Amino acid sequence: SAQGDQVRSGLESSVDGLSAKLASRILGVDVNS
Amino acid sequence: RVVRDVEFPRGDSLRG
Amino acid sequence: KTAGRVVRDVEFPRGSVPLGDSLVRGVEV
Amino acid sequence: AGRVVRIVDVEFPRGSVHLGDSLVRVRGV
Amino acid sequence: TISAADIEGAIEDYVSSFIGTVIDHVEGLPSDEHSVEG
Amino acid sequence: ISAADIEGAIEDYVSSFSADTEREEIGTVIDVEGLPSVLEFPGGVLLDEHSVEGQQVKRTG
Amino acid sequence: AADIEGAIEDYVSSFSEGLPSLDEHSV
Amino acid sequence: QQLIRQLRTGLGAEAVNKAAEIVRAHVADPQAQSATVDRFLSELEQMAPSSTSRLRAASRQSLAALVEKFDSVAGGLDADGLTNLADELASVAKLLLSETALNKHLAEPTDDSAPKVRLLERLLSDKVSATTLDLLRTAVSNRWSTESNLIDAVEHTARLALLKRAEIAGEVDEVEEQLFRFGRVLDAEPRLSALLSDYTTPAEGRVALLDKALTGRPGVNQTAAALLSQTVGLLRGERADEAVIDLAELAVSRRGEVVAHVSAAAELSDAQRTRLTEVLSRIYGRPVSVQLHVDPELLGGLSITVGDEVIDGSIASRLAAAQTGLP
Repeated sequence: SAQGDQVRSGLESSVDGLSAKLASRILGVDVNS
Repeated sequence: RVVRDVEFPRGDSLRG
Repeated sequence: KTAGRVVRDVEFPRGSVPLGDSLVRGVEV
Repeated sequence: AGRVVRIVDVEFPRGSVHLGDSLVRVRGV
Repeated sequence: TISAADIEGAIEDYVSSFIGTVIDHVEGLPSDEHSVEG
Repeated sequence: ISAADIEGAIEDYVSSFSADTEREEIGTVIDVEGLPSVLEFPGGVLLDEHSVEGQQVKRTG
Repeated sequence: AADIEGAIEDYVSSFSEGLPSLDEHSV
Repeated sequence: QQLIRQLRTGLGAEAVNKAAEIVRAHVADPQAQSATVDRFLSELEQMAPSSTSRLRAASRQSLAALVEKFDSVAGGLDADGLTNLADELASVAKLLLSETALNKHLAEPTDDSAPKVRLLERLLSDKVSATTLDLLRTAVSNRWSTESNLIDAVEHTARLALLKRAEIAGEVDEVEEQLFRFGRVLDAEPRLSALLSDYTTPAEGRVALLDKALTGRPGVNQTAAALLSQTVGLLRGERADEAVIDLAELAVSRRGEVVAHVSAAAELSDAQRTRLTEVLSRIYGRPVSVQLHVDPELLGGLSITVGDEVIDGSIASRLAAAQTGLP
């Protein structure tokens, strides 16, 4: 669990790229935000 | 008159 | 509104049903 | 030719057929 | 159009006026109500 | 733990996510009318001419 | 929907085998 | 793995949530909405083409014959004559519905229909015009699977007459628009539709209600008013909104087209409308007519639906599918 909590923040920084790519792909056009 | 049953002039008033 | 009434069974308005014909005298339910 | 109706009842043209009404015993195939 | 008791008479006349067909049971042959293919 | 693989799983998932609309056939619960060429129900819950309340039903094909 | 509500209430008020007060057919 | 599964689930949840927020923001612009609609139309272009339905064989054929005979007879009848024919046929249908004994004897299958013709003529030959009686005798001559199919055929011929007079006037587009608007308003208010659908209540009272409440307005097409009044009067345990939907569907089908209840996020540009009509027509074979619904939750795209087939392009549906894909 401790390492799980660590990785929470360790990967929360990079969620933005994942989410932007998801939104862009459902739209089909790259989203700058 | 008879249909099946007897129909008489007026269930709902109930061959030939 | 969405208040049914007794038919036999209670008949509700379409979309507000909580038997077909929106069923599931006349007193609100 | 006829087509399936119920699943197996088969409807047929009027004179090219027995439940009656041209029927016998995926839909519309 | 107007509904009047005369029509009740008319039906009787019709019933007075009226080969069988194999519906599935035979329809016709007036001499249950629906029936006693082709 | 090799967090790279954990991130890469979702990276693969989001990439190649093709939800391209597909012509689909639906019916309606009648007490299931429709679905002439016949099933999923909302929440993941899974035959004559007239029919096979009111909720949409999708055939899994 | 004011007009439709008024009209429908008017009609239902005017409107208000047999023995309405067991099925839509008979008892 | 349980830690790995939790990590994947949480990261995916956060990503999907903020991606949904990003989508809501990006599509909020009308230009983005139009771009999404255009992309969907292009996809439909890329998509490949495809490959009286409550009526039995005898009734299907009999109604086909009656409709053809009506088309033959009314080709030379004028708008006033058409209105008279429709009113007379509606009256005859009400007569049959009230007098069940007459209906059963008129709709019993038989090989020789001369007694049926004699009954009809000896009953109401003079009460109705020549065209009305001719259509009625043609209808009773044929064989109907169920006695109710006879009344259905009669009311169908009356409806065809009213739609023909609509065509003669030239308000086919406007009458169809009015019918579809009436169907939408009936759907949005299930209570009124339930009240009107009840046949046990006097039909005339329901017609008066519809006139004074919904059909009587400065901006109501006369043909649509008469047609809805007829349908609600001659109602047999059929939900009113379903009846008016059938009315609109038949009205369009007279022209060979088909209803496509397209739902969009905002009114489509006329060029977009032409593109949609063309693409749908080529997909489904025969030409189609597009009816627009507006709903903000669609977040752009189109959720098309024709008959029993739905092409769900709404961005909201895409988002929901995204949220159901997480392992």
